[PDB]
Amino acid sequence: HRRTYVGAMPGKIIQCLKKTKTENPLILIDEVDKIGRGYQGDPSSALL
Amino acid sequence: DAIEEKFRERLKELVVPKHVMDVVDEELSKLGLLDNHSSEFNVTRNYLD
Repeated sequence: HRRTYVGAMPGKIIQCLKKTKTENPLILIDEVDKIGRGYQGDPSSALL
Repeated sequence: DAIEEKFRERLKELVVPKHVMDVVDEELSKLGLLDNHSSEFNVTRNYLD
């Protein structure tokens, strides 16, 4: 989130980068096929 | 206003339309009044950014 919203925390990716502590881990997106394409903001655009 | 300087100084060269210039003027007037910790202040700060 923007960090001006109440309760904002960084996106999932930053947590994985924080966790693996290397710049080049092996991210594994799982189960891409059934991603939720709704009116509330389609993540599938975000993946591009 | 120091933080907005990075905007103002640019504005000296790339002309500010009189509409846009007045709008940033009243926002510049409001911005100093606002409390440092209101979530509305961070929101209007990001908006003005």
